Formats: sequence, structure tokens, C-alpha cells
Amino acid sequence: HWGYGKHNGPEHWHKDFPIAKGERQSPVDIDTHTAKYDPSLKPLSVSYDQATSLRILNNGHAFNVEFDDSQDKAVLKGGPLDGTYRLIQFHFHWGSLDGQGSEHTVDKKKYAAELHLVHWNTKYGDFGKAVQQPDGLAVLGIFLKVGSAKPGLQKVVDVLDSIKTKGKSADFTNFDPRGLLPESLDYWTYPGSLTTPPLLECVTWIVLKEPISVSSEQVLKFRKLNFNGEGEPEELMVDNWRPAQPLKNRQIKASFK
Ligand SMILES: NCCCCOc1ccc(S(N)(=O)=O)cc1
Ligand SMILES: NCCCCOc1ccc(S(N)(=O)=O)cc1
Ligand SMILES: [Zn+2]
Repeated sequence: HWGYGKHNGPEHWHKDFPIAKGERQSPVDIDTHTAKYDPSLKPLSVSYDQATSLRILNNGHAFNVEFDDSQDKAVLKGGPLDGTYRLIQFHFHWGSLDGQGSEHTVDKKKYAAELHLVHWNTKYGDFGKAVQQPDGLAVLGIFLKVGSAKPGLQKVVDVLDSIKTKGKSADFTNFDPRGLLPESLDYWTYPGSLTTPPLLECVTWIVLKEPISVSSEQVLKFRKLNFNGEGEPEELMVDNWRPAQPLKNRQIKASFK
């Protein structure tokens, strides 16, 4: 199975997922001087007041916090988007060291981690159908830097002991993802892909300019998770990020000057 190790990592993925070498792969480096301000970009509309979180799962590559997406409860609209995108899950990518972990980079700078809030276009009915469309998903990407603690992240950190290994899940109701956002909703946007297999080219990426800060203890607890299942040799879940891919025939637009 694909992974992040030397023998099954990002360099290998193209052999089973040839779209790895495609025209709109993610993540990418965001060159801030080359991105263009687009005054026609609308403000993001993040409407999470009615979010219903259900469960947290170690899926062997990261942990997902899952939401009830059977109604318009937590949705993303506006910005570059046409229509309404429902929150289905969020997850993170992170490093073994504070100087790496993010998937997107900014002027080649790597953050300690990156949060992905994953949404699907309600005109396609369900997530499985959405990922087969060029405008199927909207992923909101938020950089994490190490500094002061993020209070709204702590309930996530404290449950990770109960989902240490692959396939473990825990009830995770009443979590408010609004606590994970920075102050500003200024963003960059570009057309891209899932950053894990199957690497489908179905994502409108919206990457916030302002990182959130998390504490060293918070990200240390991420690093104590396991890629492996219970009773298997322990492999710490670290460096579960794909490096920047060629931008090719794309331009990154900015919502701000
Ligand atoms: N030397 C043996 C290594 C074992 C792993 O083999 C793999 C070979 C390829 C993949 S892929 N194309 O899904 O990333 C995953 C695992
Ligand atoms: N067709 C099944 C798809 C399963 C994977 O779902 C993903 C959903 C989001 C991402 S990412 N890192 O681009 O936000 C990766 C994978
Ligand atoms: Zn992701």
C-alpha cells in the first residue's frame, strides 16, 4: 500500500496512480511575488455555526475528524467558488521536526504542519461523485507554526491517545472547527488535486495567508501517533506530507494586495 516511507512514499505513487505526474497536482510552492491580486475575488464565506462533528479516526496516514455532511450544516462558499461546498472532514499533515510538515510552501518556506478542511460541491450529491469532477472539492488549507498554543485545537490533541494506531476511532461529537481558524480569511487560490492517492484533480485550493500558532506540546502529541496497526512494529506517524509539485500551466491568485 502507498505511504510516506522510502519504499512507498511520494516518489513511488505514480506507478499505481499515474495522475501523480499530471497537469494540476498539489501541493505547490506559493511564490508570493508571482501570485496576482484579483480584485474580482469575493470574500470567503465560512459558515460552520451548525457543524456536527461525529468521530475521529486514525486511517494509517493521518487522523480525520469527520462531520455529518448529509445536510447543509457546515459549508464553504464565496471566494473563487460557485455554489455550496459541505464540510466532510478535516485532517493535518505534519513533520518530524518543527521546520517541516506543511504540504504547501510559501516562498519555499515550510511550516510545521498544515490543516486541511475538506468540502464537496453539493451539486454532485455525494463525496464519491464529487471527487470525479474538476470542481468537486474545495479544500481550505491553514498553516501551523509552532509558538503559543491553539486553545481550540486542544480537544483534538487530548483524544489522540485513544486512536494511537491505524483503524482506531473514537466518538468526537460537539467539536467546533471555528476554533481552528486564524483571524484573517485572506487567501491564495489555484486549481489542484488531492495530495494523497488517488491524487484526483478535483480540488479548488484555498490557502489562508495567516498561519495559526500551536504549541510545541501540541504538535509533539501529533508525532506520537502510529502509522501501524495495533500489535505491529511501531512506526511513528510523522512526515506524512507530499512535497511541492510543478505548477505547470497554472496561476495562483491572491484575495489581497
Ligand atoms: N522493496 C519493497 C517495498 C514495499 C512497498 O511496495 C510498494 C510499491 C509501490 C507503492 S505505490 N505505487 O502505491 O506508492 C506502494 C508500496
Ligand atoms: N475517492 C476517495 C478519496 C479518498 C481520499 O480523500 C482525500 C481528501 C482530501 C485529501 S487532501 N490532503 O488533498 O486534503 C486527500 C485525500
Ligand atoms: Zn490533506
